[PDB]
Amino acid sequence: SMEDLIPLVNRLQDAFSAIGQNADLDLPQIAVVGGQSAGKSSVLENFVGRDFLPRGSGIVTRRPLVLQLVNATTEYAEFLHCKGKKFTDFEEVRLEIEAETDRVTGTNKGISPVPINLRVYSPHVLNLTLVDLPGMTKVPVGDQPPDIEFQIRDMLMQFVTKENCLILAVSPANSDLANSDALKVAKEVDPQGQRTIGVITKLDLMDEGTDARDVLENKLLPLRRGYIGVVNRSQKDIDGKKDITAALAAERKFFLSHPSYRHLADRMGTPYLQKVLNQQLTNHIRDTLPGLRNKLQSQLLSIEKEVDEMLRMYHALKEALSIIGNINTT
Amino acid sequence: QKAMLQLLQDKDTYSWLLKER
Repeated sequence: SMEDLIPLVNRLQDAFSAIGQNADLDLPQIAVVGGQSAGKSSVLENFVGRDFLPRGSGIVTRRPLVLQLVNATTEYAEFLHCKGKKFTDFEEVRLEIEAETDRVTGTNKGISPVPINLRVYSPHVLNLTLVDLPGMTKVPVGDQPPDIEFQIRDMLMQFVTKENCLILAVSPANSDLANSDALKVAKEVDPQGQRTIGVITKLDLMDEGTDARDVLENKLLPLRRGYIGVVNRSQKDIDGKKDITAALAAERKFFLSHPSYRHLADRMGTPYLQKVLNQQLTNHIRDTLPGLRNKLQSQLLSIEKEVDEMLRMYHALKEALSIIGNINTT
Repeated sequence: QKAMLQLLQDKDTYSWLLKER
């Protein structure tokens, strides 16, 4: 259903344009959340299919980045704060985004609440909103204040409460697993797990002697989709510019030994997480379409029976209805 | 009332009668 939905959504916007109405589908946004240093950027960029999110040492997501994807013929990017700037090199794009974060916070443990605004045009995407958010913490590191936790936490909470927010729930191993920022937020919005996949990352770095075994066996609090684990890029990995395919290879090794996950091994990996999330998205789009269709029918009728000599309506309305119908049938 | 009934006679003045614009 995702595959057939994509083209129909663009077509629907065009019909709306002709009516001269401000009518949009308002595609739901997806937000990635997780502890400090979680691999948050890695997860998000893997879904998008591109290297464009800054990654570094220590604190990585240091400013929220609100990216709106725009269907367009040419492939390029532009910043709100950099009016008119033309790249054309996607490796350069990545670099520029990273640079802007350094601009305000430096690379010495950072933080700023001011969003970076980026528009990435592509002809193979939904007009979506994705958000990279600062890592929530429990104890201060570097020069961060004692109340670091409370500043960061608030910031990301404004995005994840939005109805229909696919949560990329990343959970850091350097914090207690039961105290998981990811699992907390994920459970709050979508308790039954139609679109929540509980993901525990960085599993190879967990402190000796702790585990979430009952929860992770899908028995303690059973979820329809269960839990899928992943092992993303480590500190050495990010430092080196280790590329996307490589990161997946490290995952395999850990999972064979961990008691809480070996029986569920066939329902593990990044790739499996991908499949589930897409399905939910489609549902929202369709639901809004019946309402419009009906309005259009009513307007036409009146003038026709008294034929007002305002025959211009006839043609405009007819067009809109056809587009709507096709999406409704799927 | 009786005069008001008289307008109905002309069929081909039908569509010619109707417009409401």
